[PDB]
Amino acid sequence: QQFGRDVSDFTDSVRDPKTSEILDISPCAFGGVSVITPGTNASSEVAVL
Amino acid sequence: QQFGRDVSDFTDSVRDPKTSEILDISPCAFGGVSVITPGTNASSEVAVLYQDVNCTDVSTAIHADQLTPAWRIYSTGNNVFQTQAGCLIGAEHVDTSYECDIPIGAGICASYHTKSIVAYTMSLGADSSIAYSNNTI
Amino acid sequence: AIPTNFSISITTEVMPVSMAKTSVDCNMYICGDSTECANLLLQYGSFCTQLNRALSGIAAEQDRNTREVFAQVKQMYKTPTLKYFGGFNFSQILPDPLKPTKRSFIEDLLFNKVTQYGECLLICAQKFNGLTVLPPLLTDDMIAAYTAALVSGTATAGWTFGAGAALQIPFAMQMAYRFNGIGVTQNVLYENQKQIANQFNKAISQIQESLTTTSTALGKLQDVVNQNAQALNTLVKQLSSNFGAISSVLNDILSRLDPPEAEVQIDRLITGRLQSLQTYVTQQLIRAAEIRASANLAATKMSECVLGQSKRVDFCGKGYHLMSFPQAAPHGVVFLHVTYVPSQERNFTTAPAICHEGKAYFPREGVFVFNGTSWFITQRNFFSPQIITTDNTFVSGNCDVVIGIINNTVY
Amino acid sequence: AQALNTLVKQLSSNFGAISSVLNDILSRLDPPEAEVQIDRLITGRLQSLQTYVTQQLIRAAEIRASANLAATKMSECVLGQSKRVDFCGKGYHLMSFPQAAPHGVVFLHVTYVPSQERNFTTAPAICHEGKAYFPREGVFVFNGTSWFITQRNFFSPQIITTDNTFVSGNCDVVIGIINNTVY
Ligand SMILES: *[C@@H]1O[C@H](CO)[C@@H](O[C@@H]2O[C@H](CO)[C@@H](O[C@@H]3O[C@H](CO)[C@@H](O)[C@H](O[C@H]4O[C@H](CO)[C@@H](O)[C@H](O)[C@@H]4O)[C@@H]3O)[C@H](O)[C@H]2NC(C)=O)[C@H](O)[C@H]1NC(C)=O
Ligand SMILES: *[C@@H]1O[C@H](CO)[C@@H](O[C@@H]2O[C@H](CO)[C@@H](O[C@@H]3O[C@H](CO)[C@@H](O)[C@H](O)[C@@H]3O)[C@H](O)[C@H]2NC(C)=O)[C@H](O)[C@H]1NC(C)=O
Ligand SMILES: *[C@@H]1O[C@H](CO)[C@@H](O[C@@H]2O[C@H](CO)[C@@H](O[C@@H]3O[C@H](CO)[C@@H](O)[C@H](O)[C@@H]3O)[C@H](O)[C@H]2NC(C)=O)[C@H](O)[C@H]1NC(C)=O
Ligand SMILES: *[C@@H]1O[C@H](CO)[C@@H](O[C@@H]2O[C@H](CO)[C@@H](O)[C@H](O)[C@H]2NC(C)=O)[C@H](O)[C@H]1NC(C)=O
Ligand SMILES: *[C@@H]1O[C@H](CO)[C@@H](O[C@@H]2O[C@H](CO)[C@@H](O)[C@H](O)[C@H]2NC(C)=O)[C@H](O)[C@H]1NC(C)=O
Ligand SMILES: *[C@@H]1O[C@H](CO)[C@@H](O[C@@H]2O[C@H](CO)[C@@H](O)[C@H](O)[C@H]2NC(C)=O)[C@H](O)[C@H]1NC(C)=O
Ligand SMILES: *[C@@H]1O[C@H](CO)[C@@H](O)[C@H](O)[C@H]1NC(C)=O
Ligand SMILES: *[C@@H]1O[C@H](CO)[C@@H](O)[C@H](O)[C@H]1NC(C)=O
Ligand SMILES: *[C@@H]1O[C@H](CO)[C@@H](O)[C@H](O)[C@H]1NC(C)=O
Ligand SMILES: *[C@@H]1O[C@H](CO)[C@@H](O)[C@H](O)[C@H]1NC(C)=O
Ligand SMILES: *[C@@H]1O[C@H](CO)[C@@H](O)[C@H](O)[C@H]1NC(C)=O
Ligand SMILES: *[C@@H]1O[C@H](CO)[C@@H](O)[C@H](O)[C@H]1NC(C)=O
Ligand SMILES: *[C@@H]1O[C@H](CO)[C@@H](O)[C@H](O)[C@H]1NC(C)=O
Repeated sequence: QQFGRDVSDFTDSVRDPKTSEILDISPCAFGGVSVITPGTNASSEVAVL
Repeated sequence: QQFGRDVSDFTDSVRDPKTSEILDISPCAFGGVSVITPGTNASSEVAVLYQDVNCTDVSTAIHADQLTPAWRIYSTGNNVFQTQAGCLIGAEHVDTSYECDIPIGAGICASYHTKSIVAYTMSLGADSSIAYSNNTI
Repeated sequence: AIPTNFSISITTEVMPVSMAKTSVDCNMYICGDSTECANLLLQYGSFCTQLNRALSGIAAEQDRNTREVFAQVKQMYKTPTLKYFGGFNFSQILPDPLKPTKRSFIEDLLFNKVTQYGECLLICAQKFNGLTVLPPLLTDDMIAAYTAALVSGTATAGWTFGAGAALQIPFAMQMAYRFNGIGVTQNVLYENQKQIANQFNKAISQIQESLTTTSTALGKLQDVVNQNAQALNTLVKQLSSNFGAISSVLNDILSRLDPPEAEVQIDRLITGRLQSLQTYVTQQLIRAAEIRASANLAATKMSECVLGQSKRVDFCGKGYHLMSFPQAAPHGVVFLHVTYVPSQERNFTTAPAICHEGKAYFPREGVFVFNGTSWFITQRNFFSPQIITTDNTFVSGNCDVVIGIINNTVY
Repeated sequence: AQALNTLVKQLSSNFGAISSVLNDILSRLDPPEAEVQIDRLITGRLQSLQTYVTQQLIRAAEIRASANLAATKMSECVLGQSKRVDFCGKGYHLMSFPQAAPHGVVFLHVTYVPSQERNFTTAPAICHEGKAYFPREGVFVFNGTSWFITQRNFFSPQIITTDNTFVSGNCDVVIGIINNTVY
């Protein structure tokens, strides 16, 4: 065996082709952003999530 | 007029090109398949339901090996009973009534008694009568 | 303004609780029995796995709606022999055992004013279109049996049948307690028990002649059939759409044209018919969410209105409801409404209290009505001169805290 | 869950395009040819995506039926006492204990159930000294010994006095008037 899959068809972990160490793969980051504001009336600073 | 069509728009009747005999064209029989099982912890036998079909053609095509799908190890056991839902094949017809456990349709339910899978008509509930007694409560 | 003389009449309420369950095999709807369509079909993906999970999920819920409305009953009580309960003529409502129908006289006229796809009714025939309409779980004889055990058992047990064990009661003892619900005394039933019974006997006779003569009081049950008819025929006529191919025929495109001319126009008519199949699946899934609403108006008007008596205004009968009658019907429920409609009021003078001993005298029930001659206590649903005594009125405070007290005496 | 496994398994579909991985379409095909085969994969992955929204959108309104049930069946049944027919259990509801469930609620309704019944002979009216007499609440109960009054949920005798007797109207009109002595 050389590389692992998850329940999907994505290869989530592989073995090193040179030094045979088995390495996870992680989807570096993603996600949404939301804007937490007090309203532009009372303020003009925001806070992102 | 060469041929006929139905209330839909495919042809179901034809005058014969060779000998002019007025024919009908019904499509071939088909439908869905259910499987009636009592549970793997319960047993390992099943009885299948073939939906919306005539038992004349279905019981024929099993022995003549004309069904797609076809099973590796299966036989009817000569238990073919026509409901309005279709030809229940593999369960034992019983003439009594009970409560419904696994439905089929048209007033027929099936369950797992003495063990084997049996089929019957539903009983709507307990039977009773109330006297209309003119002075009694 | 308080009445003295009322009416009892019958109002028909009509609801549907189920529509016709269908199912669709893809390989005869989509492919039309061609081979290469199925070769093209397995490259889209197993999407007909999910499109028979949906039309099974609806078809398994037309069994519950038929079962949650009617199968509230624990014990199937027999039809009693005499159908004449103190002048109450229950002949047309319970089924007549002389007919080979297992149906009452009402239900036979209901079927005869209401009165393309494969079906096995026995003669089983298939259609070229892969449209089947499977029969329901409960046949109409079982539906006409839960109807009959809801009018046999309630004629002999009343609200106890919905309360608990179906305890016996005379039906004249029954209706009198249903006058006790609407704040109306036992003497309104028993004194008037002749023409109470004889309006209700002719109120059933109205519904006969109203339904022998005409229709369209069953318009809701007609439209449940009509929305079945359109959504099948729209699913039928979109077979004949070209969708950019040279024809809508998958076997002409198969056989007549080139094999490069085929797969271009095979792949058009599948993607056309596939998302025309999904539009049908979605619009059944919305239309089966209105039935699930209007089968819960029936599973509460057969809980609350048929078993109990309802304290809810303009809910299962205009005016004050007394008893409810379920019926069977093609795809749905037809209710009948024994309603209390007061009438023929006259003007009466009211006043808040009595000034005697310099103290105010507060009623427990109703008003104080001046006769023109006399003061007395009544209720506002029928004229009832009950005279002011020592315990149907009580006391707190002196006079003239009420504006317009009576210089009277608590007798 | 099976809405999502519908959605994940439709990644691996080819949708009639050349392949189901974009780094195998862009690899083999050259960018004039690849970008038309990517478009049939994008549109295939959008039309299963928007359908997932609509199947979530109908099943969202299947719950607002059941969330306006539970908003009532807590704020009429725990927070009061229900006077309706088989709302909150079967019988005569007394209390209700709501629990908390994953993605739902759990109620504990306590009902009052009548039991242990016995016949007698009834009567709607008493002829006492020229009048017909009527019950205020209850029926005229005769257990073979005497005539008395009880309520329709529990059998307990009440002496027929004009305290609890609806005194109105003359004798010998009403159906079923029984000659007794009202005290
Ligand atoms: C499933 O398929 C089978 C066969 O494919 C089918 O069984 C057939 O049923 C028909 C009736 O439905 C039978 O036909 C009858 O046969 C008898 C004896 O041969 C005749 O006397 C009958 O004539 C009477 O009926 C005619 C039409 O109603 C009248 O015009 C006439 O005057 C007579 O009154 C009639 O021809 C046939 O014999 C069987 N065949 C077999 C092999 O069983 C079955 O009905 C199908 N079931 C479903 C649900 O589709
Ligand atoms: C109070 O309301 C009731 C019903 O709404 C009225 O009863 C009706 O009384 C009339 C008499 O004026 C009845 O007509 C007679 O009926 C008998 C039947 O035996 C018939 O033989 C006579 O020739 C005559 O037609 C009428 O039938 C009756 N209604 C019903 C439904 O039976 C009553 O008059 C009302 N009282 C007042 C003060 O308005
Ligand atoms: C309770 O209601 C029923 C209605 O279901 C009443 O039955 C009806 O009775 C009348 C009187 O006999 C029937 O009229 C006669 O019918 C015979 C039958 O053929 C006919 O020969 C006569 O010329 C006449 O038309 C009527 O048909 C009948 N209704 C039904 C549906 O059968 C019944 O009388 C009522 N109860 C009482 C005590 O009145
Ligand atoms: C009850 O009172 C109302 C008004 O107090 C009466 O209605 C009036 O009747 C007279 C005839 O007597 C008319 O001239 C008026 O125009 C009516 N007024 C209104 C507002 O309708 C009514 O007739 C009385 N009914 C009874 C039974 O006493
Ligand atoms: C019927 O009910 C009455 C009460 O309403 C019962 O009468 C009492 O019975 C007890 C026990 O036998 C006696 O000690 C009392 O003196 C009775 N009181 C009266 C007023 O009769 C009676 O027992 C009941 N009938 C039966 C068969 O139990
Ligand atoms: C209950 O009491 C009434 C009292 O009115 C009885 O009515 C009497 O009936 C008899 C014959 O049955 C007549 O001779 C009397 O003239 C009636 N009384 C009056 C005041 O006229 C009634 O019969 C009694 N119940 C039973 C079943 O006998
Ligand atoms: C390649 O050679 C290095 C040393 O030169 C060794 O550490 C490594 O394991 C080798 N890898 C393979 C795949 O042979
Ligand atoms: C804007 O903010 C002020 C105070 O900061 C407040 O009085 C006013 O009502 C707000 N108006 C709107 C439209 O938000
Ligand atoms: C199988 O059913 C029996 C019935 O009582 C039960 O006791 C048993 O635990 C079940 N098997 C498993 C693995 O749970
Ligand atoms: C019921 O009782 C009333 C009065 O006692 C009587 O007129 C009627 O005939 C009785 N009916 C039956 C069926 O016994
Ligand atoms: C009420 O008035 C009517 C007619 O004015 C009269 O016949 C009746 O006896 C009176 N009743 C009382 C209790 O005063
Ligand atoms: C009732 O009597 C009191 C005390 O005499 C008096 O003040 C009042 O005016 C009287 N009511 C009317 C309507 O005159
Ligand atoms: C009540 O009466 C009915 C018929 O009158 C009888 O069948 C039943 O056994 C009786 N039950 C009791 C508890 O007396």
